[PDB]
Amino acid sequence: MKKTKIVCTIGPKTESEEMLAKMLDAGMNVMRLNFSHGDYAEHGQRIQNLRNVMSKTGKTAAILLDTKGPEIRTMKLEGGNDVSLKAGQTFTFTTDKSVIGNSEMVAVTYEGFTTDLSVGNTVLVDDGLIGMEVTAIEGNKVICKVLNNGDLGENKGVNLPGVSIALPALAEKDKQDLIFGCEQGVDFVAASFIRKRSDVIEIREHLKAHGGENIHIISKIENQEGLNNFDEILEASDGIMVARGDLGVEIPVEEVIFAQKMMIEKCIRARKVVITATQMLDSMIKNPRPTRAEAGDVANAILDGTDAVMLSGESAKGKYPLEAVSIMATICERTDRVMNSRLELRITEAVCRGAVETAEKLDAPLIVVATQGGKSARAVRKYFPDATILALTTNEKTAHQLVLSKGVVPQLVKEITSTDDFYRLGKELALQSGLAHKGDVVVMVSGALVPSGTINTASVHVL
Amino acid sequence: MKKTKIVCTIGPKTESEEMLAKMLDAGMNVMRLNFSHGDYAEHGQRIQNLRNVMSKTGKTAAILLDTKGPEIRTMKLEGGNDVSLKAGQTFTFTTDKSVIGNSEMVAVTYEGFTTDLSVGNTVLVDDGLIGMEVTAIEGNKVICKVLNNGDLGENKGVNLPGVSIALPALAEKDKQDLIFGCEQGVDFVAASFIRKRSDVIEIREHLKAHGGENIHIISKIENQEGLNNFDEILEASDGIMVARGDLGVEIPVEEVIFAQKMMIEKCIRARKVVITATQMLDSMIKNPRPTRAEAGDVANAILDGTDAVMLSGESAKGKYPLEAVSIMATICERTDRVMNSRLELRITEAVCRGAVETAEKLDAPLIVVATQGGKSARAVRKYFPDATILALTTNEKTAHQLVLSKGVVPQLVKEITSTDDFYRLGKELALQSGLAHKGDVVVMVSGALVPSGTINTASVHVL
Amino acid sequence: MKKTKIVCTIGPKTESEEMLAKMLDAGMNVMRLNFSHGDYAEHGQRIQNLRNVMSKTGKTAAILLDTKGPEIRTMKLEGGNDVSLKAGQTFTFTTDKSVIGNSEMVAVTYEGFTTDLSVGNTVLVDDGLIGMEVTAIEGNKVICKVLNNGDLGENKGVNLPGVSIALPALAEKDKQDLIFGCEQGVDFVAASFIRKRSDVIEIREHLKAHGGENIHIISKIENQEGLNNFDEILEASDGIMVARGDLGVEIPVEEVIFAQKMMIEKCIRARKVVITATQMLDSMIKNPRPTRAEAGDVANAILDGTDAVMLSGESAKGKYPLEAVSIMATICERTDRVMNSRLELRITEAVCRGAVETAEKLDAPLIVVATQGGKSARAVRKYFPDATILALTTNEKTAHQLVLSKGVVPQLVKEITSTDDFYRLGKELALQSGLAHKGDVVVMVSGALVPSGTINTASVHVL
Amino acid sequence: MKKTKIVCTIGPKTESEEMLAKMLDAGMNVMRLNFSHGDYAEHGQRIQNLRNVMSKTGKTAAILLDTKGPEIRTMKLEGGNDVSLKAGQTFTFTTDKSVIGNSEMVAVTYEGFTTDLSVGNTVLVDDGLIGMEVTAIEGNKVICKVLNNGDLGENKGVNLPGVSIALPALAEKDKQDLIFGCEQGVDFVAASFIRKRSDVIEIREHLKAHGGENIHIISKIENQEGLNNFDEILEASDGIMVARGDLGVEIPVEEVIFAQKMMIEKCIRARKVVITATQMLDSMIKNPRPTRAEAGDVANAILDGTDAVMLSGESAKGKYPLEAVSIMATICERTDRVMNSRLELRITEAVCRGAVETAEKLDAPLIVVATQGGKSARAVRKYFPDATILALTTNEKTAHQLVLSKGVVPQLVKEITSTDDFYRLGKELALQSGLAHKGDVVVMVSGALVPSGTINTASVHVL
Repeated sequence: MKKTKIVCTIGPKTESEEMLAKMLDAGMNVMRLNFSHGDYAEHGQRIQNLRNVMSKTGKTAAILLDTKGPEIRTMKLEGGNDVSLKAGQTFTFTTDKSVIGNSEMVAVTYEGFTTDLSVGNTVLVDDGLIGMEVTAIEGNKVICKVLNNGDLGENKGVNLPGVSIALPALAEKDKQDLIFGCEQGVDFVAASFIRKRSDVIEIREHLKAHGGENIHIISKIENQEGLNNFDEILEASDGIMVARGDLGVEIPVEEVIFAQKMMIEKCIRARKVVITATQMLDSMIKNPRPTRAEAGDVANAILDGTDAVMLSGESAKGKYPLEAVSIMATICERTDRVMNSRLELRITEAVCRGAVETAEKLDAPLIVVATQGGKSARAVRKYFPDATILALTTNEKTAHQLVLSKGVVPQLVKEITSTDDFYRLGKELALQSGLAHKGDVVVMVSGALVPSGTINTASVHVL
Repeated sequence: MKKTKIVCTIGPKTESEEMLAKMLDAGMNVMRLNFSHGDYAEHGQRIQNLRNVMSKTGKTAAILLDTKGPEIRTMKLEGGNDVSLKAGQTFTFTTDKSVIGNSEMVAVTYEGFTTDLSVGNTVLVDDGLIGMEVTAIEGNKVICKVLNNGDLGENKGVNLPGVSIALPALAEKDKQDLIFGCEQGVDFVAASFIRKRSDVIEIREHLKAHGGENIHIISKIENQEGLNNFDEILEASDGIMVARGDLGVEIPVEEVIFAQKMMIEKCIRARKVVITATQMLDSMIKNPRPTRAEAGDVANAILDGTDAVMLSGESAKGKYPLEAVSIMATICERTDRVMNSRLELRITEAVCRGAVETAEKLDAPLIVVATQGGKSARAVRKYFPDATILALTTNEKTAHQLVLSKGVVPQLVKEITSTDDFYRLGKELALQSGLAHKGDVVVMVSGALVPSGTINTASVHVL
Repeated sequence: MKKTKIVCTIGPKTESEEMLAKMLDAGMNVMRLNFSHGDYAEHGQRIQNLRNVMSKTGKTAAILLDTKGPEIRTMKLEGGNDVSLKAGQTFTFTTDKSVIGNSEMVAVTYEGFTTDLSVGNTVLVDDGLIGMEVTAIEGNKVICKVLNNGDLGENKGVNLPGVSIALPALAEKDKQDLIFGCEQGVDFVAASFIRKRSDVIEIREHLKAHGGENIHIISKIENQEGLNNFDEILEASDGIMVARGDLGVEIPVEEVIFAQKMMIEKCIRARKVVITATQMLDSMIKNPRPTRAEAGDVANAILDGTDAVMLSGESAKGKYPLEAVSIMATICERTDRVMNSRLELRITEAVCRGAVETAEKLDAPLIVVATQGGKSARAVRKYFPDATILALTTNEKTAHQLVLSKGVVPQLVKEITSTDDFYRLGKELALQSGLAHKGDVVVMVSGALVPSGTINTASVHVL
Repeated sequence: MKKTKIVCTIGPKTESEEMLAKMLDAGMNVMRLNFSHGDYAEHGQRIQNLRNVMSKTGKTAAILLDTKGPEIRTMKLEGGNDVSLKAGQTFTFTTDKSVIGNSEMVAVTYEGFTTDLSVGNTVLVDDGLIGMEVTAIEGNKVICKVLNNGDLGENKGVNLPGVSIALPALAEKDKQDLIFGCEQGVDFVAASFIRKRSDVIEIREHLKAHGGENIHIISKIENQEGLNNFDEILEASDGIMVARGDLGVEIPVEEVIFAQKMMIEKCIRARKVVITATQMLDSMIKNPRPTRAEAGDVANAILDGTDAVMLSGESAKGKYPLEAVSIMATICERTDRVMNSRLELRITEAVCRGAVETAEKLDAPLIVVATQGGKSARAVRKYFPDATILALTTNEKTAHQLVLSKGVVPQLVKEITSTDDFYRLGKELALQSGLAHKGDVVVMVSGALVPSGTINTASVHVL
């Protein structure tokens, strides 16, 4: 079966226990809650429904909370009517939130709009529909030249390519949503619009103050500043979400593919999970089959080395959610099938790399790893083993979180008290899992006489 | 500058000499004539305009004739009105060309429709818009069950996934178009819907009977039968066009990416040019910028190893042809920039592989190759050299055809009569080309005391 | 310190406890008792003296009993006077032991002399001093033509190059000497003139009949038949002694070097100990320093990969025994210093090869191995690790025997009852041994949940 | 056939044309004239006889003149009688040449004996037979303590281990012998006791002053100072002779093997010929077969990579000269047979390394090299090609000198005027040589459009 993991955004058409059970059957591994919409009762019910399905079926899934994040948006227009902007005309943005807009001026929600912009910068409105060039800044106004014809509606997103925007790391709504995440015991938080290390630290401190210190932070990289600061963002985060659609509006289009490839590569080296998201199978919101191009896009992200792929509207509100998951899983299995190990100085990396190499040389279908916080399992996954990884842990949070790592099957166990006990138990559970059978070789990895989080032992057993 | 070559379909908005000159400036290397449309005067004028621009500017380009090919199409409907087909209804195709269609039956243009199909086969209509399952075949009728709702218009294409269709290799119109190609001295013919070796042989014999034995045949692989017979098709052809859009309708969608990757890989090994085509930058027919996904699709085809990428409607009839070529070239240069050589038993391969390796070890910016029919230049290109390839030939047809090979700069010369003369002339032309300068190392490859088409000499010179 | 081990033949000048202690100080690892001479009281006293020194100093050494073996020798001559044989003359050997020899005929000790020889065979007398060609065999006579001038003395050795000699595997005296060796608890038996597998088996069955089932048999390869049957001899033996001087008389002289190299390499591959012996430092029987040629010969044997080197007359009866051992150790250390690991499918070899590689990648000075019969320690030594091997065993005989393996330090312990206990103890003993210090990395190898003799675990610890 | 070349010292028993022809038949490649003995008429006659044999048989050989060199020797003793010196006694050397020696004092031939020695230095007499330690130096006396018992004869050699001796590079007799060598057109001069760069330069300037600028200088490395200065000596020389016997007296005995190995490896890297000499087959001066130890020593020198091996007394004055040469050739062929190429930034090394690799990948039995001074042929030999090297040259001296390089067959030709002419001629000569046959692949190496001594072309041809 596939190794790549599937994140599904859950919404009205997929929130019932019946639908969720069918989603898991088709290959869903992680439920994404998009807090751009819905209230707390709605999201809490979805969590309840999934956990009901999990306990009834004994299947394991993880829950990811995806924040709305801070934004720059235009505001209202006279009579609520769209206005037609003409290439070459003058157009003005104002930070005065009380102003109602027309064909010459509109208000924006961000007070720092005048401060952060410079003459010559580009202002993009409505997912890049309309481009403008700043010609002057005076008082609370940014005067611009419209670069292309377009119709401006109300409440449209604004992008400032290449600008360092002094928006807070968290909207006030985001802060309450994170408390809800701690209350609900979510496994991951995907933090929107991460631009710098200090953004991640604030989210870390906020989660810690509400008992969520074990919740993993997935930073969403969406603009050039986040790209420039990627190394420090990754270091402070537990993982990364590559938001291709936002990057497509924020950086030169020919760069987006290499931003994805390099971010995936760096996450792999850092033993941190990476999700490829947005613009995956969007056409399946309306159609029962994806496009050739969409299928290729998904497969190339897997070949790039992503841990997981994500469905958005096509699983949350679209008309063919089950078809989308199913064809996603089919693409995953077809692509995982043809990938090879990557066997390219620390004790943990020496032992994990050697264990994968030993497994391949002995045709081992399974690597068994003892792990407390999941690091051990991710250190083996780094080398793209042909073998499946059976991760044994006493930590429920770790067991849920490892559901997102490529090719990892987590298993919650009663604590193992010695290295020999780990070999005895792992052999039994290897057989019980159906992932290996009598006579198969399995490689077992653990830490002996060391603090948690260090791997220093590799062991080969016949079942 | 980029190494990947760009094929541009030329049409009304790009056929003037002024536009063509701007197309070349932006990165166009090969003009495609799509004989699905236009008459002979129209295509002949485009050839004349390009050759005018070539002689005036001294720039080199190639001309590719892309055949319409044989087809299966539905026919007319009552009153010319679309009809609404309902999932589950019975629907019948008839080979009786005299029948006017309605919501229950329509005629098809192919007499063998009844012969080639079987109960259980899938019939796709209008680029897969409507799917049907054959339930019975009687006389001149194929009775089907409609699988999904759809509106059937007139004269729509029909696809039969996984069926071996006994259509001729060439439509009658194709045969006359090939004579026109010989009359005009085109450099390539892209042959539509190639399914088996004998299809290529017929085209070869037809071209030979009209003085076109030196025209290279690019076989378009569009369905499962062509995939199954790919090895023999490639062997008989001079190159391959990967028609992704057609494959998307003809084979399981998760397979299309690997059909592309494997066909490119095999062409590379066979020293035969490969073009990746269709569904590249289609959105630019209407928009001045492509989508993030389109840009990624193009770049991944380059990383796969394609020689060339192709523009269709976006350069022929679209509103932003120059923008499309320019961003295509930008993607090409950005992607070529980060690719590495591939240095993985015949004398020619031993010498060409060694020459590339020597060039890389000595930081040679240029490999100079003496070639008669172009094979030598393509044998060096096989290893993806960092260095540019300067191909010297007395053969005008070869000089034009090498314009399509990745990273090859062709140069027509007066015949060289000895190996030492080749070193003297190549050094001078190396400097004149501006591709290398005084003090640079260049590696020079040629055949000494051997029949044309064998490479057995490698030589290193300082300019 | 050196890794190559030194076998010293002990005699009158080196048998006292005082001399033995200084021999160990200078680098002696194994005492060889040459049972060609000395009676049981003398050899028993030497064994007692070594064990006294071992108990007093806490040093570990092994005891090797070297059998005389079967021989063919000429007999006596008239008046005990030498005779001069002439090239081309007729000379006859007779199996009649009652015959007194002269310049025309002499007796030999072996009844099968007539049976095993053929017309055309070469008969060599006195370490090849005199060659003869069989011209006829009649009754108890072998008639020969003398091939070269020489002086024949009494009681000279006879060699039959390329002939299969049907001598018994054991002389009658050898059988009693082996029983004495079992009584005394020797660690190795070196069996002279091993020609075939059955010779090794016969010695094994004799030892088993007198409680010597754990004594390792080192087969001495001395002639062409042993070379021809080497693979089966090695398989049946525990180790090999390369007797270069004897081979130099039995096979073409240009082949001896490659016979030594081939045999050493095969022993390494089989994880079986090999000794290089004879014509090592013979000149030091009379001189206090060896020859340039001798020193080079020894060093090249070490570079070939021998486990051990052996002193014969120069440590047993010569005038400079301590100088011989000391310069030998100097050669060993000087040559071992510049040798590298050899890292090249069984579980044991996969784990042991990986453990050596891990040790080298982490600059581990020490590999700790748990072993019962020594196989595990010898499996690590196979890869010529930079690190010293500390072999922990509960088996006293194994501890002695491992003294002969290159780069192994054995240590007798109280049995370890678990894998974690093995790591705790090995770390302590690593520090106690002085072979590693606080902060050093050590790699520990053992078998977990497997029968003795299987290695399936590798573990990395910081001291 | 062997690739390693054989230098034979010619003397009374091997000087006739008849013997020389049989010496060449048996494997001799180079004649060494040891000018320690013989007068000019004798050496001139030997040169004449070899050239007669060469012209009659068409075989190619080289002539090497080996200088006596400077020495320190003791002088005469009272009554010409040996004296016995006692360990611990006082013994004095005096530079007063008029003094007649006895058991307490003897004269030496070198005035600088007092200057170059220091209190604590070791004085060795008679190939290290007797060691003495300087205790004081006063006037023309070196007072020593005898370190070991020994018998002092007259006119014995003196060695000063680790001392820089200020002897002139050339004895007065050496200067005349070198002029004679220039007059006679010898191909090599072997310069004895080279200690430093300036010694090589002095010999060079003498040869240049008498028309010997093309004679190659082989520096004999014989003591520690030469070892210390080896890199600069090699740089200044054309080749090296490793004098193992002399080094065995001057440096620690365990170091001699690695001094030989290091020096051979460095010569290979520098593309300069190396000879292994002294203590090769000395026992064959009296015996018709060598010792096991001698044969092994020679073979290990070949495996180390020496170009040539040298016979001294055993071919010049011994009783079995032809047997010595023959068994030497047998050892050479037996050892060369099992050696492999060594394929490891200049243009010459890139092209030559690639040519060897191409030859091996294509099973080419022959590499043809165009060379003026021999550098090109020696640059190919550096990689130990399986193929034989056919070196085409117009230079008679180069043709002779290349006889000493491993695996090179030189061939004198009429000048080639182009690269294509070189391929035509080399193919013909490849076939004429019997080293390759119809259908074989040959690789041809030369310089095109470059000054002599640059190699920049590699070419592959089928015969």
